[PDB]
Amino acid sequence: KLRPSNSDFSSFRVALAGWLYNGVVTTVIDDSSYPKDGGSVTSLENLWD
Amino acid sequence: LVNEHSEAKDEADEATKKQAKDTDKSKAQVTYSDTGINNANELSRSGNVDNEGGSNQKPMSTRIAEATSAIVSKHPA
Amino acid sequence: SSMILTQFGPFIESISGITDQSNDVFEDAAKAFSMFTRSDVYKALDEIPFSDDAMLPIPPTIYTKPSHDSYYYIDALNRVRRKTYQGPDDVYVPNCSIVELLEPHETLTSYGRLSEAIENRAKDGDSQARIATTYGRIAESQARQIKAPLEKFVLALLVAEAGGSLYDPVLQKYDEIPDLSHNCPLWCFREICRHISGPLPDRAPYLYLSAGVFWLMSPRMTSAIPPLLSDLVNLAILQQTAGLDPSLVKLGVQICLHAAASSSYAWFILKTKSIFPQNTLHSMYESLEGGYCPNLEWLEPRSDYKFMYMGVMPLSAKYARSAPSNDKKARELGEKYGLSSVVGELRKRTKTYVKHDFASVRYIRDAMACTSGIFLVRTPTETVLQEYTQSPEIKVPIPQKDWTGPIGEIRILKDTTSSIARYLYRTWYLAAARMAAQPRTWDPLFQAIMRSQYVTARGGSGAALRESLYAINVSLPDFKGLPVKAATKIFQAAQLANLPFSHTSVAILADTSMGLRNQVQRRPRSIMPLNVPQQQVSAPHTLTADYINYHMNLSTTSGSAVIEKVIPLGVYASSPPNQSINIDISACDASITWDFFLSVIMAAIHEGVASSSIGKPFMGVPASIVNDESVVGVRAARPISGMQNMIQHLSKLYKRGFSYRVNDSFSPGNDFTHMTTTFPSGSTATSTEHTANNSTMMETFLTVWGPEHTDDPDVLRLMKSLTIQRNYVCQGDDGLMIIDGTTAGKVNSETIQKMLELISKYGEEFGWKYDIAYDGTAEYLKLYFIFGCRIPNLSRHPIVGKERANSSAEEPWPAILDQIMGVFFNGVHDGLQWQRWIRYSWALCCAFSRQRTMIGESVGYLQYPMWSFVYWGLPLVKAFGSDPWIFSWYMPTGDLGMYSWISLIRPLMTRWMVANGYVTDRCSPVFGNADYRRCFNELKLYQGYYMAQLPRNPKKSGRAAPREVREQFTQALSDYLMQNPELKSRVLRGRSEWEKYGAGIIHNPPSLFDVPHKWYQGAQEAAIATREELAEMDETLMRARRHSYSSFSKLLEAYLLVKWRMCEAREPSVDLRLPLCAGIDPLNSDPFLKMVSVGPMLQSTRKYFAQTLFMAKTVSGLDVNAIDSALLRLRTLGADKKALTAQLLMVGLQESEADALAGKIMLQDVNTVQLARVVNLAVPDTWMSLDFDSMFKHHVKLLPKDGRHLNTDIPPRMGWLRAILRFLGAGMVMTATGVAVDIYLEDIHGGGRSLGQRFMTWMRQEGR
RNA sequence: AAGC
RNA sequence: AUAUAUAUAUAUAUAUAUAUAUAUAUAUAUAU
RNA sequence: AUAUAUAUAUAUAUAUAUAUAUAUAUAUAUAU
Repeated sequence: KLRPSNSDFSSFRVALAGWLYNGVVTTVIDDSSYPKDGGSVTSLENLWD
Repeated sequence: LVNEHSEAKDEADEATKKQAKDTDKSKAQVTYSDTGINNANELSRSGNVDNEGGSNQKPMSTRIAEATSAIVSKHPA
Repeated sequence: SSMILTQFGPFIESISGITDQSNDVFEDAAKAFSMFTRSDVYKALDEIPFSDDAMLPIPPTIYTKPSHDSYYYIDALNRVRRKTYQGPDDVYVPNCSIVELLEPHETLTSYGRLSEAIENRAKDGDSQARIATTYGRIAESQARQIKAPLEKFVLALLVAEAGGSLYDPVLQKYDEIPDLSHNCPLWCFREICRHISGPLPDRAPYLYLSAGVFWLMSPRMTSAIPPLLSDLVNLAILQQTAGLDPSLVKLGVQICLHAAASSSYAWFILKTKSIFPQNTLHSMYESLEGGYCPNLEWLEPRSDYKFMYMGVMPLSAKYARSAPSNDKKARELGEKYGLSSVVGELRKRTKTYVKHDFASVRYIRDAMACTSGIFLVRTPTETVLQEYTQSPEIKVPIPQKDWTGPIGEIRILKDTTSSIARYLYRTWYLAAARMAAQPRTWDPLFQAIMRSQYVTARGGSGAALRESLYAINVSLPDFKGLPVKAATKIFQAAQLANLPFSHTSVAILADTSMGLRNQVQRRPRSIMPLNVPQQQVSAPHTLTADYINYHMNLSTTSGSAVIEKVIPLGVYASSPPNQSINIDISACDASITWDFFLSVIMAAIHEGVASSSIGKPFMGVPASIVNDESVVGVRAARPISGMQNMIQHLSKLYKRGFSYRVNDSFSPGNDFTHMTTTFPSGSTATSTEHTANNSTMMETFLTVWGPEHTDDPDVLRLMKSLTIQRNYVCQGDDGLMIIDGTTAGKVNSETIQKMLELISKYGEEFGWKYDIAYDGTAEYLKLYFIFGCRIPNLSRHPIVGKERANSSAEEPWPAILDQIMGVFFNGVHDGLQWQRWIRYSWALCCAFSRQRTMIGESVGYLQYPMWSFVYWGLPLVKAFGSDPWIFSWYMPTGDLGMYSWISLIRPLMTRWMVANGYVTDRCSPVFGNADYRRCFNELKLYQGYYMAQLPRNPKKSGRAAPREVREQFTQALSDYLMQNPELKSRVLRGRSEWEKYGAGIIHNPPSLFDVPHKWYQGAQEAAIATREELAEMDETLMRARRHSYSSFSKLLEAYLLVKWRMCEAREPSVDLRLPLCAGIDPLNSDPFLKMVSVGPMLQSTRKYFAQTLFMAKTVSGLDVNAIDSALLRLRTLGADKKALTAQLLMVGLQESEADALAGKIMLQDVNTVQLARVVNLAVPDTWMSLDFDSMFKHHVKLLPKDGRHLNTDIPPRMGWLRAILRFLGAGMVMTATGVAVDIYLEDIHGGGRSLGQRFMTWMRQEGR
């Protein structure tokens, strides 16, 4: 789930950068990051999500 | 220059072989080695150890020569 | 290649899985095959564009060879002998030029035979002529050791490989076997043939015919060429069929070329036969990384050879190779013959493998397959003068002060003796005592069986018997005008029918004729064919040895067929941490003489029989009186039993020696008599006696001598931990020692080495040369195991080679088909790539399916349709529009396989048949509305099916013979067989009872009265056939082919009424990543899948089938299976127990146990395998190496999966159908390609009762 | 001549 | 078939240490 | 003093375990 091999972290820096411009930019978590179809506690993958 | 334990064992084996030869058989019926007795501590005289308890890694005369040659002085320049 | 594709477009496309097979295309290809010529085949060879990698130098030395004069000389006995230049063994055919001895053949001026004029001076008595003719005849014999002209095999290979790579239906890809452009052996073959032929327009270096061989007149022809060509063609076939690595094939070719360039090809091959084993198998896994080793367990009693499979154990560096390194020996051997390079690359390649997987075993198998496979040939005179001229070296003999006075010929051995012979004497003493006490020994039927055992249709040196009897003025009946061979032991028995033993006593001291057999990678073997009285008097020896082998030791009785041996023993012994020791006795027969062995065994047997046998005759031999001198001073007389009389006479014979008669057909003026002490090889007591002495000596070493001759405590502990009943298995001169791995790993190799030295020393003082191998590998009966994986030896199944030892011409045409099918099955067992092998087998079957015949201006062609081969067990490729490569050669033979493949493809067959206009209106239970009755006739399928069952050998029966002489022969045979009146009365009672009750139910009741007729027929069939019998063959086959049929046999029609239902696959039997048989790997899908789905047969077959019969042994001439089938037929058809009693009485069983067994059989329930024999259903020979029993029991469900159906009901008293239908299910499941599948019965068209009635009808009607 |  | 993300496999490249055997020198026994 | 066998020191040669990184293609999934 974490995929450590990936080497892109623009999201992390952008999250910090957004703090200065709270008044015009609203940073939210993309909906694709949420558990699929609401998920369930019976699924390990959903738990990790 | 062998370990005294080792020479004791080898020397017993030699005796067993000589006994076998005397009896004119492939085996010696009477053996001095591989008996039931655990004679592990048995020692035998060897040329490995001098009279001082030191090792004979170097001959005694050689030690004397090296010791006495470290003090000699020669004619002045 | 253009003409190849032009001629065989349709055939290649059919047999390569592109188009449906058909009879007409097959026959067209057969005609094309028949229409080629030799030079045409070579011109076809010229068109292959060989690549650079297939290039290698050829030394010029092969073509230029000296004359044969310096290699022969004449001894002081005026006998031609071979001059030896390389040592005592350089007695094989030298490599010399021949062309200067050839007379040109008429109409074939380019070819010729040995000069007839030289033959004339040879028969006159000239020396040089005799030398020349000996050389010529022996060269011809060496060149005649093939099955058929090599051009047939080469052309068939070309046709098969013209189809390109094959598509794998399981792997869903294409194989990557390199094409002919990388086949080095073919390039070498073409180049050498072209260089020999040169400018002359004919290309064949020689011509192989039935009458012999004709040589091409070239100044570069050499006697060594034919074997070289045979080896090259074998290697070329093997590389293309089994996907061998070309690098190793090049090394094999190099070895062959070096052999050719030497002074003697055969001698060179013999001296260098072990490079590949010693460099790959015996030096394997020096550094080990990983892999799997099977976990097997040896249960109790170990006498039962019961092993059970557990699983896999990961390997580790702890179990690397630990045997002594053989690098120095291998390098020395390679240097001594100038092959140090080949050894270098072999070792370098071997070091590269660190894991135990499919790859390593495949590499080992490929390396072993590259050894030459010729039949070594040498003149009989040198064989006799080399093999019978060595004697045992009894380094420590029995003291002369340890014997008693003589009892006739024997001499009793004292018990105070310091020699080790005392234990041998005691063992044979107890063996004889236990043997003689068995009541079955005195049963007349047992003695009759033993008497009949050695009465066979094979030679017995009857002539020497004849003058030996004439030496005392006794005249035997001549049987003038009998169309049978007088040179058979049946003829000897007929002539010896009514003579007293006192009259035939002198016959044992007669001479012995000659007999030879050639082997692969082994010197030719000689045989002494003992005559009838000798076989009769040799009985007690055989009985005692049989008792020892049966009870007091571990000893097998399996044959040389790979299926019947004990694979579990080898696989268990090779697997770590167990270690194996390979022990063989060099020149075993020559090492057993009167000096040490015979003088003890004979005395022991004679003494250990007197009590349980006093005053009784035996085998026709009566009691007698002998002088007694055992005790000092007192010299008296003593009665002895019949066995003791035989022992006295046999002791006389053993003390004297043996008188071998030689008649060298390849050498004019080379015939004489040789006095020898070598133990005979042709007697019935050879193997059993050798095994018994092997076991006894091994036990004596392990118990007394060995413990008393070594002092190292580790060796003492090891030896005290070993016993023969637990660790040693012997058979003849071959033996195997198993060292069980300890709980701390495996036994230290140094201890094993010192023990081996002890055995080597111990063998010498009684003149036994122990050939001992300890290299981390297990070998038994020429089966090779490493780390629990068996390695098939391809080189010992030559594809083209055939053993011919005599000068007789070869066989008529149809016989070769049996050899071809045998080659196919040998390839099946050896585990070749199945698709390529099937394609190549089809090519050969096509190439040999046509034959010209002359019927007196009626010039016709004999042609076998493709279906006859299928009936003979060769699987199809693609037909009736079906998918290609859907059948497996685990297909059964005969009716079973036919039924199986029809059942698999019935619907497609019906749709195909309808779509082609073969439409009718009468709906059929099997084929619906298909007009099969005509399509099968025109497709010749009926014709092929029916002619595949005709006897393809000439039937010498029916020859004209006078009534008086024939009846005299028969009555003489019967009188010889029926000695004791009790047996005759038993048989008469049986006949009367059978007429009372069993008459009319079956038409062929086996009986002892039929043995003389069968013996006469067998003797008559042994004679040489003549031309009109061959014409009888031809007209019979034409009659069968031209006829039209309407149905198969009743049995097959009954079988087709049954249909099944396939289901989910089985469960894996073994781990998928464990190598078991080399080559059976994922690149060899179908065998691999069948093996992992069914599982290997983990129990020896001889013991398994020992319990599938009622009578263990019967009289020679009758078949136990026939008797069992008759009994079960009688029981099934409702005959009462008195009929079975009568039947048992005919075969001579005594009345009481006859009744007991009859009742028991009537009420008993029998096994599936035993019960299925009523309809001649036998387990396919290819299934023997698989666990078919469990699949019979728990994977052929006779109840439909969805529940009980109306038609699948078995009538209560017809339970044997339960046995039959299991075979049908087995055939259906095994024929299909892929994994084994659980199968359920589906429906029987007519219901169970109708099927039972049809089967009973067939059972009653057969035998008419 | 050509075994078990 | 095209594009993207995740993973397996082959090939090329790089280092240390140790042990075994052989040979030379010295000696004992037998032989010269 | 020399040769064969055995032992020690020294030198040379030979043999051997394990590990790490990137791209493409391929496989799986998504979109057309």
